[PDB]
Parts: sequence; C-alpha cells; structure tokens
Amino acid sequence: CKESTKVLVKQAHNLNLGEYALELKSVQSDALESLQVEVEVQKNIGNMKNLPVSFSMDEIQARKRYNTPFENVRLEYYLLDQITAFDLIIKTSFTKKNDQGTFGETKKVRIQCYLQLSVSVEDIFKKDIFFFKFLLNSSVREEPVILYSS
Repeated sequence: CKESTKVLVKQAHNLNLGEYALELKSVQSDALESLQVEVEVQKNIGNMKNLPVSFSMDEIQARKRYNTPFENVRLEYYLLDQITAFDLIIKTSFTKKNDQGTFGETKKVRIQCYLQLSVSVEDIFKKDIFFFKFLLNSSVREEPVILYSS
C-alpha cells in the first residue's frame, strides 16, 4: 500500500474515438424545454442511466426527481421541468456490456437549457391584407446569435 500524501495525479486522459460511447446534447427543439441524447451502436448494448445533481432538484422528467434509465437506446429525447435553471448538471453513467464487462460511467456533462434567440411578434391589419412584423433578438445580453434561414 503506497497510499500517502502524494500529489502525483496521474492523468488517464480522455481517449478520442473508434469505440462505442454516448453523448447528450439538446437541439432541434420546439418552444418547450427538453433534452436529447445520441449513442454509437455496437454488438450488445445494455442499461444506461442518468441523474441530476444539486442541492434542490432543478429539472425532472417525473413529478418529483427521476433518473430515467433505459436499455438499448440509440437516439431518443427526454423532457425536463421548471426551476430557476440555466445550465443543469447531468451525471450520465453507461454500463455498456459490449464485452463481458466494459463501462464508461460518471460522465458528468453539464448540459445547457435555454433558448438561444428570442422572438417578438407585431401584427398590422389592413383591409383583408395581413402583414407580420417579427422582432428577433438574442436571449442573453452578452453572446450574439447568427442565422442561416427563417
């Protein structure tokens, strides 16, 4: 037992690719808050859970807080709930079981839950011809937004 006050701190850094894993983003949504996930398929996948982690439960798929484990999921979404939250913390753990035993647990990825742009609508009414006025804006007042199509 070489346990001591040593501050060596060996890395075992994040390897890049060419093996199965799972990632969690939040894109292509409507105007109600949600979250998503995506994974790389393999020979035999297994259970893969998640959790929130704070003093109070920020977002919850159930009535109270939840975990929402699932078995053999490739690309599917998951909803959330309400608090004064901007960026929640999700500790996704994935027992892959591709081999006899293989895991990639405790991937504490802090996902973000906010609308990027902001839209306001003004309607003007002529005699049976109708025009829209669309006042677009950015939600946060530090980072700007770019655009591709509307």
